[PDB]
Order: sequence, then C-alpha cells, then structure tokens
Amino acid sequence: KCRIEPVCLLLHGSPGAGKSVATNLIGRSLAEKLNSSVYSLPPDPDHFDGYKQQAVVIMDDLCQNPDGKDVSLFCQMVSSVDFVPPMAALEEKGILFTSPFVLASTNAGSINAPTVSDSRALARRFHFDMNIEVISMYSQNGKINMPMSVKTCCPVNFKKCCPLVCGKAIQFIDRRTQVRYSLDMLVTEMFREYNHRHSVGTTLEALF
Ligand SMILES: CNCC[C@H](Oc1ccc(C(F)(F)F)cc1)c1ccccc1
Ligand code: NA
Ligand code: NA
Ligand SMILES: [Zn+2]
Repeated sequence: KCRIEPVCLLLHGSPGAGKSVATNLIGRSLAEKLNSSVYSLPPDPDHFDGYKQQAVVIMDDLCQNPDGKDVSLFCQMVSSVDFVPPMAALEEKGILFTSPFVLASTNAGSINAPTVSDSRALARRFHFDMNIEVISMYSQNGKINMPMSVKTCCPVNFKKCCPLVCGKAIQFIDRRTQVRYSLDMLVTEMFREYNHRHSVGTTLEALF
C-alpha cells in the first residue's frame, strides 16, 4: 500500500444519455487542475497502449457481466498497491500505474461480477456511483442534443458555462442517497475527495 487510492466515478446511463461526453468533460476538468490530460483505456486485452501515467483514466462502456480479468485489473487500478500494467505485449517497458482519477461509464443498471466477493470489491471502489438523467428538452429520439447542450448559457471548474455543465441538460444522481448534482458540482466533489486523500492529516491518520 504505497499508492494513494485513485478517486473513482461510475456513471450509469442508457445509450445516448451523454455518458462519453460527460466523462470526457469531467476528466478534462480534473486533468487540467493537475496540469495533465485524459487517457481512455482501450477495451481489448492489452489495455494500456498509449498509457503515459495521465492523471485521468477513462473506461467507457463497461459491460454488465465483466471477465474475471477485467475485474482483476480494475481492482488493482483502484487500490493502493503498486502495480505495472501489462506492457510486455506492447514491447514497452513496465511503468507504474499512478493516475489519481478513474472514470467509467456503463449502460448497465448494476454491474454483476462473477462472484459476490468480486461485486463487493467493485462496490467499495466506485466511490462516486451515479445515475445520469438527461433533461427531456435536451434529448430527442433518446439521444442527447449536443448542439443545444453545449451552447453557452458562472461555473466553478470550467471557463464558460453551458447546459451540459450546470445541470440544465444532464444531472447526476447518487445511487445510494439520491442526492443530485450538476456536472460542475460533481467535479468539485471529486477534486475535494482527491485533496482529502492527499492531505497530510489523512496520510498521517493511516499510521495508526
Ligand atoms: C469487452 N468490452 C468490455 C471490457 C471491459 O469491461 C469491463 C466491465 C467492468 C469492469 C469492472 F467492473 F470495473 F471491473 C471492467 C471492465 C472494459 C470496458 C471498457 C474499458 C476497458 C475494459
Ligand atoms: Na469516497
Ligand atoms: Na425531448
Ligand atoms: Zn449554465
């Protein structure tokens, strides 16, 4: 346990609910706070082609019934263990996974791991576990309207505001408590959690 655990978000939404744009805006806002960038993890087995310790890793379109290999990898990523992603297949040197944020999205209502033990392990890692709701005036034919939603309407974590950012077009609902957030509010909550985990007091508390 030498690593601070990444702060992890899981977004559940129907197809066309804006999941991919939401994770890429949340990730870019967080990544810029850390003077870094976003990396989308390839879904295929050697998942880390292009990984350069970017501050934000995104996993889009998680399936409802993941492979044991996928569960295993995810549980390593979102933990305090030092580990080297599978890079030998890419003929690239082993580098440590050090990204402090992991964002994922799924069309599944609930992720079912192979065993209930694995389901518990996933649940303790999805620190922010949120449902996406698209507001009906910003959706047509089940698809979020991006021109409408990005048109400039101030926000805390973005330069300009738009319906996507301030909760007019898309909202996030906490799956446990039903508390509701805009995208802007969610970035604040996630960065606050990152600061909590890196604070001196928190890291010292772990010595007892
Ligand atoms: C074959 N297509 C799905 C492969 C895989 O799906 C996953 C689904 C769930 C998880 C979990 F649960 F977070 F571990 C991890 C991966 C995935 C999805 C997106 C990015 C990397 C891996
Ligand atoms: Na948490
Ligand atoms: Na509509
Ligand atoms: Zn706005």
